[PDB]
Amino acid sequence: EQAVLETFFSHLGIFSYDKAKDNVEKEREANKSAGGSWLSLLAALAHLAAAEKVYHSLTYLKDSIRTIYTSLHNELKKVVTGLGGTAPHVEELLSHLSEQLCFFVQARMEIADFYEKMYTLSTQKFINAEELVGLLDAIMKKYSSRFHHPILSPLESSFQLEVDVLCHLLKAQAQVSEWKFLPSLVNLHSAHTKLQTWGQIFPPHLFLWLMKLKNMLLAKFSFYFHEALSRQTTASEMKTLTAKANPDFFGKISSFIRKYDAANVSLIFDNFQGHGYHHPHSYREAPKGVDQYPAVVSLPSDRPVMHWPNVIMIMTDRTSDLNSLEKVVHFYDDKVQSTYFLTRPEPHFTIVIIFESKKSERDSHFISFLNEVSLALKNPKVFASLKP
Amino acid sequence: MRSVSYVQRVALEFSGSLFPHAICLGDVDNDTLNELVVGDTSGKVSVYKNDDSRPWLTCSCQGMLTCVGVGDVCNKGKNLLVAVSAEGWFHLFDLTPEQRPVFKQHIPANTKVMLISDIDGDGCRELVVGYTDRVVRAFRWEEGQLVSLKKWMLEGQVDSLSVTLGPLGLPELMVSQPGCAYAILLCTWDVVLHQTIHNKNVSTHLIGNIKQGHGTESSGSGLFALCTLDGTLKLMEEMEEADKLLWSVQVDHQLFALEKLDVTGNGHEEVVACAWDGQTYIIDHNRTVVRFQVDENIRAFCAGLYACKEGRNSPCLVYVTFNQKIYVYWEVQLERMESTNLVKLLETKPEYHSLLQELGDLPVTRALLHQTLYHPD
Amino acid sequence: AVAAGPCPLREDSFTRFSSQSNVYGLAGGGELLAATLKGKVLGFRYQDLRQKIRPVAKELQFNYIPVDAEIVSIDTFNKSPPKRGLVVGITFIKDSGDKGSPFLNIYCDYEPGSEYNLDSIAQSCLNLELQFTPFQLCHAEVQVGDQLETVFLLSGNDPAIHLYKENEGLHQFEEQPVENLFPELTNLTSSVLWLDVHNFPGTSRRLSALGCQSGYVRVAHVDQRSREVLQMWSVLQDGPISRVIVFSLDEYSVLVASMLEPAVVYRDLLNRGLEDQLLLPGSDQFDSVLCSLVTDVDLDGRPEVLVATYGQELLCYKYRGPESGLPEAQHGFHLLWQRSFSSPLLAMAHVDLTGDGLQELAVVSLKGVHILQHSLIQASELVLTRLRHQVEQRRRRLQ
Amino acid sequence: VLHLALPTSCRPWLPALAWYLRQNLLIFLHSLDIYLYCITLAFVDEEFEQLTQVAPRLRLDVWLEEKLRGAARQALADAIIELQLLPASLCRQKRRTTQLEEGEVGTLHPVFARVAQRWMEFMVQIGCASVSRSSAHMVSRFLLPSILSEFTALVTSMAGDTSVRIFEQHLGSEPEIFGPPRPAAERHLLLLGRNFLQWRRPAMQRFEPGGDGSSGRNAPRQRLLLLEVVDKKLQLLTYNWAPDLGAALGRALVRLVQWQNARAHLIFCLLSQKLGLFHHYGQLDFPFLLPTMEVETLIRSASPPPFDEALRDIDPVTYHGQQFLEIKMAERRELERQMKMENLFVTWQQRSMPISAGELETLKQSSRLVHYCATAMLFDPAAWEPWLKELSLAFLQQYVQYLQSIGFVLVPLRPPTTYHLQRALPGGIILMELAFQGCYFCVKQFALECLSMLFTEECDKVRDLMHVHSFSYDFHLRLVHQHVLGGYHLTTFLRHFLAHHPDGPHFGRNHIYQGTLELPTPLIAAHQLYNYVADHASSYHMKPLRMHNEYALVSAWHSSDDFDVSLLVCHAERHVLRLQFFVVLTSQRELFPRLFPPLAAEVGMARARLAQLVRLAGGHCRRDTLWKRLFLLALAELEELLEAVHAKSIGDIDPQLDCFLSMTVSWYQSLIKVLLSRFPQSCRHFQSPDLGTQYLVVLNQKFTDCFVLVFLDSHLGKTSLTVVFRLVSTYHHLESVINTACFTLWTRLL
Repeated sequence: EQAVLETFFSHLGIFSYDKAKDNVEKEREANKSAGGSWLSLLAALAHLAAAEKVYHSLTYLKDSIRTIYTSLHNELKKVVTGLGGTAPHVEELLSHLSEQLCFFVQARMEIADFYEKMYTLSTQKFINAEELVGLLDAIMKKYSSRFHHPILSPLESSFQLEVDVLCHLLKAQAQVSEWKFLPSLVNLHSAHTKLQTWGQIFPPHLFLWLMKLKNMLLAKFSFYFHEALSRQTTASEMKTLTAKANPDFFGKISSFIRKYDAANVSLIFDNFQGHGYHHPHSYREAPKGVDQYPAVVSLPSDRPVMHWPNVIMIMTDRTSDLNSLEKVVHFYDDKVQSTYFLTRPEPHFTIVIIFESKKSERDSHFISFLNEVSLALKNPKVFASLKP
Repeated sequence: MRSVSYVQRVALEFSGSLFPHAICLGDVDNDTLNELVVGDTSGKVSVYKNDDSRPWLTCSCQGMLTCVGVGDVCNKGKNLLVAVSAEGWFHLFDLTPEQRPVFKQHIPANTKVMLISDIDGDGCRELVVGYTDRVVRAFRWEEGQLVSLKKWMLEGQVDSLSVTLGPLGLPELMVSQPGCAYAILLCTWDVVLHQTIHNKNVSTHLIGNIKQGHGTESSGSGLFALCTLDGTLKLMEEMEEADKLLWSVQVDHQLFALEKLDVTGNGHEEVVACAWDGQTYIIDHNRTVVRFQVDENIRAFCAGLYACKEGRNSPCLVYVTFNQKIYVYWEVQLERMESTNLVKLLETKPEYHSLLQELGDLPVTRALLHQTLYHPD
Repeated sequence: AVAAGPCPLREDSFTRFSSQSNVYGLAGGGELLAATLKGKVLGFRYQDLRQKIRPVAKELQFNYIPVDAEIVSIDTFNKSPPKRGLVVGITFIKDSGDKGSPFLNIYCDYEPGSEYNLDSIAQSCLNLELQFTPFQLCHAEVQVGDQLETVFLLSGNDPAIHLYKENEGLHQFEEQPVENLFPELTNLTSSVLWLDVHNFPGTSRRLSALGCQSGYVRVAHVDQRSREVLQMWSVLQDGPISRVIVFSLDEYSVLVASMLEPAVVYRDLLNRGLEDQLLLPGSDQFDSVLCSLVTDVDLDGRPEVLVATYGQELLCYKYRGPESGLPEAQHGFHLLWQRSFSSPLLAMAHVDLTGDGLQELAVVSLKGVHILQHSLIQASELVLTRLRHQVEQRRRRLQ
Repeated sequence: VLHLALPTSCRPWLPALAWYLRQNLLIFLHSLDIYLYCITLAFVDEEFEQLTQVAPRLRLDVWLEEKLRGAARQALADAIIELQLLPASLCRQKRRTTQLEEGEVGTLHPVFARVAQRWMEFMVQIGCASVSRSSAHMVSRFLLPSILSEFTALVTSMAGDTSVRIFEQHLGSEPEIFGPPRPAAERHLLLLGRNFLQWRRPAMQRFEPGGDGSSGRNAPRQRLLLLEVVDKKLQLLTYNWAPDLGAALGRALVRLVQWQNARAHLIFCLLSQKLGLFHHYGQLDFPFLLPTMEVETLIRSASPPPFDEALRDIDPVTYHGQQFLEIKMAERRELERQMKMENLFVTWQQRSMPISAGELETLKQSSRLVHYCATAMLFDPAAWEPWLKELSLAFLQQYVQYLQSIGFVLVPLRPPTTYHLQRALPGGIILMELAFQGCYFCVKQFALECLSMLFTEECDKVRDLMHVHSFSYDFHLRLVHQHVLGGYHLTTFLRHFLAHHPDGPHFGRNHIYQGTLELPTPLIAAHQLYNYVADHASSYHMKPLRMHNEYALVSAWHSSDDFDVSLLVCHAERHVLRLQFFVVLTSQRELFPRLFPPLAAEVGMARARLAQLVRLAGGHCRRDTLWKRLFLLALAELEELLEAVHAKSIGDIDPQLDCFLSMTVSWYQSLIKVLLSRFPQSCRHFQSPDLGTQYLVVLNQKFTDCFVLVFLDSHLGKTSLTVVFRLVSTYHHLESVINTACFTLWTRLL
């Protein structure tokens, strides 16, 4: 029977389900007058092909494969019963095989359930990625290296590899929010090496969504870490590398600061050494002070002239507005003549667009611009489009 | 065997301390008349001439004197005054017609004894210095400056240096070694020692070149005398194989000086020794002692020819006293040494025998002599 | 005043004295006796060794003198010719209290066989208290009865001379009256320092002279058998009369040596008394004349005067007689020669200590006893020349 | 009424006698003149005794006759001498009359030779107003000069108007001859005198000039004087002297003669002593022979102001005792010297006070110089000064306390640098005189002796232990260790010292060794390597020495006996390292000349260290140029630095950076391009000729002690990123480097 168990799961490691989907159906004529014990396993993995197909679709708009996957639990637990059967040996090799995919199924509803928790969240104003990673860790800690027999190798890594990049993404989704310069710089590369190793080498909703998420991660990644990358670079060559990425905010804000001539722009972040990578043993100090709210990303000239009390004043004093994560604040300095346009796209990061000219309160074009900026920075779309 | 009492003497005023070796007498002006040379520690040298009481002249050097001398050192022909200080110095004075010297040359330190003579037979006179550290050093005036020469290292201390005729008839240099011992220094162009018992640390003094004939002072010796502080004296003859013993005398005084003088006037020379308490011995070559007891304690002693009065050389004895005075006895000449009478003296000549035979018992002879001497008519 | 020649005397020996002596220390014996003040007495001599001589000084120990005593005078003589014997006499003082006790000892060994022996005479003492301070022990010889007797004389603090004569019976020496034998020695005023009695040989006459501390000099001519004084002469000088001698240049003369005046000689006593004087020129320039002597020193047969002073001088004077025929200087005394010594001179003798017929000069000075001999070479040729002058004169002038 | 007859010889003397009578009359009869005894006198008219036999007479009434007759006899007798003998002369034309009157030469008049004396003596039996007498004996007649010289002084002091003339009596001639000795001769004299103002002129005098208007005459009241001598008896004869004054003069004269006799005695005593007669003429043997006798004033100026063994065993007045006064001054000065020596001997012997300079000088004079020793000082260049003087004083103090260690005591010279020490023994006193002069330090040893050879044969032991050579040796070798431990070019002084003492005495403890060492120094120059080592001697556990200038290397430790060890190191021929070196040994327990395998063993360790310090520490001398060449072959030179250097991987400094070490080799090739184009001045392009092993090092503006290396090796697939150490400043280096190492990663994700 092992002669026909060559393609098997090895052919199902790729996204080509066609071979197995027909082979398991033709199994009746492919195991003619053979021991009637492997037929049950063939039907089980036939239904497994469809379960994996719908999981890769991840549509679930009966709904939810929750227990519709343990529909294949009776077979997974009782392929073996101990033309009669030879019993043990290469016939209980099927029993050994089944134990590999039992927790595959189990951790599969676990992972689809984490998907479903993100799906149910898909809202509010601040998704906690660190808690998500904490919730994750247990699944792959309990699934760690107990299906490790040779012929599961394609998917056995691939599934883990999958959540691997997911971890490498999810952890990153946390580390970027806390100004983790190098830790975030490295997590993508761990996935990126494996992403193009697996994804590029050949797509279901999982794929397109994963690239969407990682690409907006790069998009906001080049934005937040702008000043450090710019100084150690060429004068005007970095604006091609930040022209190869989807929503590039440096290029987008350039149009606003050129056409309408926005003479001031900054990115405030309530509190950490500074810009770049620092050795942990270096003199860290503490983020304290009356001006301990960095303006890390400013892309016109230097940050104001004598108008930066009112970049934290209209911030704490009007905090009831920005904490909704769905509005914009506006004030009017009597002497400075500077109408601020602060808006909060993130739990900590906030974007001020202070003007030097009269703006009144009816500049709807810039309001739409800020809304578009926020709707690509809140992680709204990536979690909204968890199903087609 | 008999004592005498010399009367005539001259007293010279002298205030200062000196070593026993810092006194001598000789001609410095080259007038065939000896003058007394004395040198104290304080760095001055005084010369005495005629029968004055004050010094003839004062010559000042630098240092602390340990030896003075007069002799033909440069071989230039004249007689020169050599003075060696304790530390390292050496001076010549040119006294022949204050008084600063005319030469100065540093030498090794610890100078103790000085001698001027020709010790090899080359006809050039050299200068020899013994040291407190059993070291003897010879020099020569190379035509000028004084260059060095052979140096001898010894074990027993040195007290006196003498030049005497050797067994073959050549000059030989002797030094004294404690224990009534002495040493011959090998000729300079290693050091042989002879012993003559008592304490091995007994100080010993030596003298040599004692005349034996009349007019033989040009070249002749063979007799040399030794004295020890415990009070023994000896006269030794050189010979060739061994040293012949002439006479040995044991006294009961502390002997510290040894010189030679001619008092009888018959060419032969007599040994003259002095002690700390002033008991002077004068001995001929036949063991005949004459004792002079100057009732005083004596620092330094001297014996030799001196021009005392009426410009004429006469034998003299010189004593230095703790009473800052120097005594010069100049009428020390003796008619003979032993004690005799007319009868014994007149028995030597055969003329008396012939006269008596022609004139025809000792008392009869005494009566005849009395009649001849006191009743001539 | 200037010596007319060099001294012919050479010093032979010198024996040092522990303590000083005095003028009366010297005495005869051929020997010599010298006594120190502190009880030590020495007897000098010479010994013959084949072909030389050796001076010998041996100390003598007398018996009845306490260790605390102090000798004052000493004298000696030989017994008169009829009787053999040597007599010694010492006058000392016992230091018994502030007032010293004078004494007198006389030594003579009466035992036959060793009468002359000095060892026997050392212990034969006769003690005798004095009652006066003794000055000088002298001796004289007197023709008594039909024989000659030698008697002592001793000046005392009492101005008198005490005669001590021996007894032919109990064989002692007892004091006897002076007037019986010496009528000229009475009624004195001062203390006799030196006294001289000169006999006339082959005659019963004699001449006595004395001098005292006041400067009084008295000479008297006396006959012995008659015991009568013939004439008296007296002069009054200055200073103590340290010495008077009587010598013949008839025609007798005296020498007087005062301690503060030049030594003088009085001439022609028997014919002129004490009037003609010859004062020796320039003999008072050497301190004080202490001793003196008169003997033949030049071996010519004529007398010469020796004067020893306190300035350590030994001047010798010679007589320039009338034979020279220079009335400007005829009959005069001139200085022959002079010598110097180391210590003040106290006494002199003139004795053949050696045994050759030549008279040695023994000089006692503060530091000891000097022996002076004539220069033997000088004397060795005089004998031969005078012998040559007498062997040819034996036949050529007298067959 | 009474009458007295008078001779006619005084026929014209009736007025003159009236004066001579009045002077005679006024004495007995106190005041026609009337007198009270009532007596009234009236002169009336009519061979020695005949001319005065008592021709005018005297008429008198009495209301005595012998008294009246006696006065008249005195009148004529006084006038007889005054008028008949007094006017007599004492003895070119005016050059002899004035010369004979003075009597200096000539002959005295016969009146004053035989007549005047007898006539003057005559008025001693008959009472007269001007007469005197005296007497004396004198024990001898030396004193006539010694009396006359003072008699003239006494006369002149009492009354200078009189002038004394001495007329001897010319033995051989007779009276009437007076011309202005001989033993036993009765010398004579006529030592008279007169005042010469009483010619052409008639309180010191007793009489009066009589009467000038009395018959108009000049009364011969002129005074006179005459002191006669007859052998041993003086008799004065005065005239007209004041009574009390005349008696006083006579008393003074007799007292003067008494004093002269008193000096005669107490000279007779000395004479008796001279011949040895002490018992016979003693002192006070008989107003000056009393026991309270000034026995030293009467042998002095002749005037009235145990001895009995004075010269026992030791003008004649000013000659026999003038030597006595000097004999008894040679024992009041021999004892003042003899006691001062026994005092010090007793004090120093058993009693184990500062003495003055004079006492020390006397002690030196009374002693003998037995031995001396001198040794040169080898520090002062002028002897080849504070630096010299201070060392000399320390040397002196060190030797002083060494001498005290064997039983010597310092002598405190009392105030009214030389130093003296003493040591008292039964034999006598031993004294030292330590002093320093010029260049040499010398010591002398005196000795004052006090059965007798137990001092002189024991005094040599003090000489045998003097040890002036070994002491100087040890002082010199201890004066170098202190300088080492801390100009004066020590090696030159060392060479001079070793020339002076090549051998070295055996009584010292310190020791020295001089040697030279030659090092290969093939690669670097010896003169350069020595300078390089001198800069970093602290890393070498050594020390430089600023000695043109030269440097010296020193070391130190405490080896053990022989205690401290001290080194001093000083520098085809360009490749020879001639290393001079020394080894110095010093003792600690024994600092004095108490009476070399350790040195050889120490020299071995010194040589081993001298080997090591070049043969192993020369690699850092050339490496200094290697960190200067790699600042501004070269590819081979870089490998040499990495051969001997500390290097750590980037995973050993931060746990995070282990990620870089597990990724593509092409990335480093991509990496290396960025820095070369970004930081050309800091990046240093090193590459192999085949380019297989390409290197890259970034430099630092200030952090010169640490560099970052980039390594790429495509041929074998190996690569490393390490940091090479030649820590706070290194982190700043890891900052500018790190950002580029992740920026290149940023260019990859896109």
